[PDB]
Amino acid sequence: EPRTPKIQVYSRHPAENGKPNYLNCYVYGFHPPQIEIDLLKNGQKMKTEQSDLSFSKDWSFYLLVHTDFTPSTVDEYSCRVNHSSLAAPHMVKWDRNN
Amino acid sequence: GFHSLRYFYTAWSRPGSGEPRFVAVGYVDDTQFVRFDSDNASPRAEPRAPWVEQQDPQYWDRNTRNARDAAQTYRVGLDNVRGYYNQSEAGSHTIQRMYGCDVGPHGRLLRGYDQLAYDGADYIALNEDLRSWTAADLAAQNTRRKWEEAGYAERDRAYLEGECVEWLLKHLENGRETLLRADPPKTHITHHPISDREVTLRCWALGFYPEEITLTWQHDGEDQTQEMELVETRPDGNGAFQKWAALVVPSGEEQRYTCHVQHEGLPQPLTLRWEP
Amino acid sequence: DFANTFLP
Repeated sequence: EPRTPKIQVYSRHPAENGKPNYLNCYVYGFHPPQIEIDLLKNGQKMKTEQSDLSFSKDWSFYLLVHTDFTPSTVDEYSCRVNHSSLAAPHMVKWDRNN
Repeated sequence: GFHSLRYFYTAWSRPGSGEPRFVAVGYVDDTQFVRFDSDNASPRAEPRAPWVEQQDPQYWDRNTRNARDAAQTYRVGLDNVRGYYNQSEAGSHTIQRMYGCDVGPHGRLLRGYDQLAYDGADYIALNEDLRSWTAADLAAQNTRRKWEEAGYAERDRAYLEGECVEWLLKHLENGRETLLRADPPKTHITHHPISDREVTLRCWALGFYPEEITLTWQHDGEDQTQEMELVETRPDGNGAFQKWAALVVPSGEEQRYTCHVQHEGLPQPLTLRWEP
Repeated sequence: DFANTFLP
């Protein structure tokens, strides 16, 4: 019955190390609406900003969670997502080719 | 070829918390402009776009009262629909509403819609005649009869042909630089080898508006839509969108494949090819 | 401008 969310973790601009950018985590295609979305650096959650819950024509919702960040060779960024359709929280590491 | 003013409602409950949560958003084409979330301390109808920012005092005072009362009828409606399906009172269920109007060249109303969904499945929907409803279930017939005897279709037909068209025309005029904007995408093809005989070609399309775009891979003219792995269009954050289409090809044959992009921001469709 | 919210 519940629909599994699909996750995309990417940056707004073509990223270069040390240059400030905007990290984004785009979660979509899920149901029920209540979801846990977190952007982490080196395993700890960051202060995020989440858009307002809208849905597509197939009645599945989408959400955008974004923050400011500086791509670095020392720090690795991720995105955690927990849903009722998942047995355990999923994680997607960010890479410039995403 | 047309424009859209669309609203989205969402009401859902959960065990323990009791009082459900209501969220309402409004979009003009692919750009939102209004927000209402009941989780705020004193929930108002808040703007999201710089062209609805001005407006007039009553527009925010009335739509706040409209959205606040809309939050109340849909928390009662959640229990009503649950009772129609006769489900336990301790669970968690959702109600979604999607109404809007598509307008053409000179104010022509091409199509008006107003549909509801319960637990992700279609529940009630207004027909294209805009005078009667269609019901998916038999439990939804309780809502259909209630909306039939109340004459809510005549009310719905008056909004979609009147206020929905004029406000979309008002939005398009006041946000012309944002709504009627047609930004073309910056495109390029990256090349990721994956195995001894396979590489991956990823055809990118970045920073474009509106959202409607076509990304197609072709092998010497033959369409490869079935063999491609298309990704969903994602918002870049600053009002634009991004998209890429992948394809696994034999190693050494990357020059026999071409990516074709189509977007209203480009006067002619593009045809790209990978260069080392 | 929101429309008339009908109660299911």
